[PDB]
Amino acid sequence: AHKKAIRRATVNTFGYIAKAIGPHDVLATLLNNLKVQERQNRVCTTVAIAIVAETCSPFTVLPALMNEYRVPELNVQNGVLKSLSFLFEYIGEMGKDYIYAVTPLLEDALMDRDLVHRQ
Amino acid sequence: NTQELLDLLVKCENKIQTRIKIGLNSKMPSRFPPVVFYTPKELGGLGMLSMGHVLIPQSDLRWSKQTDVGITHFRSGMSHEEDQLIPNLYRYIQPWESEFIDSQRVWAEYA
Amino acid sequence: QWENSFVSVYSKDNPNLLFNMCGFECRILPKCRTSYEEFTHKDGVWNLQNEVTKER
Amino acid sequence: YQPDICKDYKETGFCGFGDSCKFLHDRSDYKHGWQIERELDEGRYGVYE
Amino acid sequence: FRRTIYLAIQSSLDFEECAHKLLKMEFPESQTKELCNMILDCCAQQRTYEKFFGLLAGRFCMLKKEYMESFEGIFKEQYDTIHRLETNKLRNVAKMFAHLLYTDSLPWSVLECIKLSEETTTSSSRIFVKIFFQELCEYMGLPKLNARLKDETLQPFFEGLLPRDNPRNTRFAINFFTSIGLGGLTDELREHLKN
Amino acid sequence: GVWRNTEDEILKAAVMKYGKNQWSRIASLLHRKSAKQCKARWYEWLDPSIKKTEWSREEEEKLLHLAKLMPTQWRTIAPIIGRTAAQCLEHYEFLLDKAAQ
Amino acid sequence: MYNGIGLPTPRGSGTNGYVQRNLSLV
Amino acid sequence: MSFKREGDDWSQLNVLKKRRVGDLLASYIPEDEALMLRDGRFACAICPHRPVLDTLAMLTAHRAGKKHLSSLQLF
RNA sequence: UGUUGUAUGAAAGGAGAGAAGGUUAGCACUCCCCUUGACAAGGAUGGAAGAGGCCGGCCU
RNA sequence: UCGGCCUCCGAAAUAUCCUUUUCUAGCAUGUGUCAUAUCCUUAACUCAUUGUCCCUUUUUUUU
Ligand SMILES: [K+]
Ligand SMILES: [K+]
Ligand SMILES: [Mg+2]
Ligand SMILES: [Mg+2]
Ligand SMILES: [Mg+2]
Ligand SMILES: [Mg+2]
Ligand SMILES: [Zn+2]
Ligand SMILES: [Zn+2]
Repeated sequence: AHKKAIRRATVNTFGYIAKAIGPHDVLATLLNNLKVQERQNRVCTTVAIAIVAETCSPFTVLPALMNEYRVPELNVQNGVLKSLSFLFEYIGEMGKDYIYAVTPLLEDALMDRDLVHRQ
Repeated sequence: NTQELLDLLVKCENKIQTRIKIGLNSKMPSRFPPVVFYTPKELGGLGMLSMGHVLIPQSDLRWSKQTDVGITHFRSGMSHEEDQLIPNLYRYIQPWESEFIDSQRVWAEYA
Repeated sequence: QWENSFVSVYSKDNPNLLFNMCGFECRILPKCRTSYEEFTHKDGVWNLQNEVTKER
Repeated sequence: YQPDICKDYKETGFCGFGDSCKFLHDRSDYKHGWQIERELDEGRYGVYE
Repeated sequence: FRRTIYLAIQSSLDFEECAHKLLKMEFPESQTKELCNMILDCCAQQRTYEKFFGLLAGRFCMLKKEYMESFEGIFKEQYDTIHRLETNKLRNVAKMFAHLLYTDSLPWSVLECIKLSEETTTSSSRIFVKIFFQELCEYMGLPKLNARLKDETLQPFFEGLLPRDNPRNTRFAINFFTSIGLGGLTDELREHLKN
Repeated sequence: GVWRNTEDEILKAAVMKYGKNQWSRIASLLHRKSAKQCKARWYEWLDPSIKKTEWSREEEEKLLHLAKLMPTQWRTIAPIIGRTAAQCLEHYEFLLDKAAQ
Repeated sequence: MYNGIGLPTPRGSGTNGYVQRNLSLV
Repeated sequence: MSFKREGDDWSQLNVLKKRRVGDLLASYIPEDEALMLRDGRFACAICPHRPVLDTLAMLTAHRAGKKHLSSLQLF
């Protein structure tokens, strides 16, 4: 959608649904959506991954999201990094529990050849 | 003036109505009185224009092949309820001779 | 092609003149050749007028 | 007793025929009449309240 | 009754069937004055004059004498009240009565209704007679219309139409037929003005 | 609309795999190209039998003679010379400019 | 087909084939 | 949508198109010539400086180019 | 002085309906059936297989 | 002189198959670089707007 309010209502709805059918069924769908070419789809999918991650605590959606970083496609790898960015912004102080988990992922990304991976 | 056409038009009007009745899985004439076909679309009908409810003019075959004789009999044309008289499309059209006469007169007056 | 054409003759033996213009079949019968000098009057019969003497 | 419902439209909300579907596009799932009758005969109509 | 005549006209494509359908219903004779009247009114509603109505009326005039007499009555009735009509309806009634006159379905006797003077005729009446004679001329031609218009057996009828008594009316009718385009009909009047 | 570099590469490879009677299958590989545009691009420009070399003296002489013969009919002329009709056309105009000087 | 008038069969005509004489003959 | 399919997911169809273009163009590139990177990009293994190209369409268009052909004949 | 002498449909739980991009139309070849009064027509085009050589495997 | 056609059923559309019970059906046995396109990507990038421009002619609503 072109209107932004439709997009942020849509992202919210993903967190509410994941409270009912569970984060894994929701999360597999959202992770599959990162292969799309257009950036507006992917940025919003990224925000929705963080939304669910926050509402259903991050130990549930972390393993699958970190596993998706190994997929050999550029947009997927930028996508997982982008949703971690939103995730740490959302969880705040509660993110001291997972900083040791995602430190090696980030140092892999900061050594990367692609500049975007670094930004 | 062409009787072949008048026969063909009666056949064709009946084929269109019968195809609509086939589409409804029934051909019984009383479920489909002509009101459902002839009524205009502004009242919910199909609105078909009529040409086949005329009486078809006829004369004896052996002489009418041989020369032009007078109309002595009529055949029926499409069935209708005998008190009702469906309008004819031909009536609401001016003939060409009428139109040519009128045309020159109107243009002459405009000048 | 003779087969796709039609040639009509008006003469002292043939009273009618037949032809086929745009989608119409036309037959001209002049009044001098009609029996009893009578005109049929119905639709589909044009009455042709001589321009000079104003006569049908 | 034949309800003539589009089965795909009723279950999923999607039909491959579209406007050409010759069954009903309606999504309600109430019981059929014979089902109500079998529950009334067996005594299982409202017993779970 | 007016409705069923009108639906019978509109349902029939040819004039022959229209007459057949009207005859088959077998109205009493007391109705006939209205029926003829209705056939005229339907004719007036058209855009242009259509030969159908002239032929239908003529066939009724040939079937029985009742219809012919009834149309003779309607000519006088209509000409009295011509000013009520709109101009199209006026033109169609004029062409229809010219058709009945030309094919001799109707006697020329009816033409004694028309009386030409400055004070006798209204403006619409003057237009009616214009279209009527302009049309009769077009069907017959000037020599034929002259031959029939001056005739010994029809001498009494046309005297209102060709006014010999008053010089002022004679000059009026001469001018009238001249401005139409039927100057030739005036010539015997012109002599009567000279004498 | 116009033909990129990568689109031409896809089109050459796809003709090499699917042949020359399946332009609907080849159109599915490209972006916003229809089957007719794929075919036209192949025969106009991308076909290997199209010769993109310089014109010989013989080939030019046949061009000038046949253009006198049947004027403006380049599809009829073009297989007799063995160039594309567009190629034949622009080289004719080149020689006419050259003869004007 | 009485008196050389009418359809030899009314079948496929679209009509019942009733024939009456013209009442407006002179 | 089970009995007769309804609609189409144009984003996932575009993903499929990218795969089919990749398979097609890859079958004409021998395995030594191209090296696939960690992120799905491709390097040319002929050319000594290993240029890295984003798609296989770009790798094919590169292998057409004159810099590659000169670097090819030395190897 | 018993037992595997089998099948149909339904319910519950699962799988998911041909076409070398997508959506699909069918008619058959063999042998396996079902509806049918069938020398007809349907049952997803009814379903299921379909290149050659050697001993499920190997080679073109 | 007479002249009066028909009326309906199913199939080709909501599959099919497997597993466990339930109902029923049917059986059968047993001492780097200039200058140009393109491709890819980035930024929760946006989806029209109404907010005294009154400025100007020798120009000024009459007891
Ligand atoms: K078969
Ligand atoms: K099929
Ligand atoms: Mg079959
Ligand atoms: Mg089908
Ligand atoms: Mg079928
Ligand atoms: Mg079939
Ligand atoms: Zn449906
Ligand atoms: Zn290279």
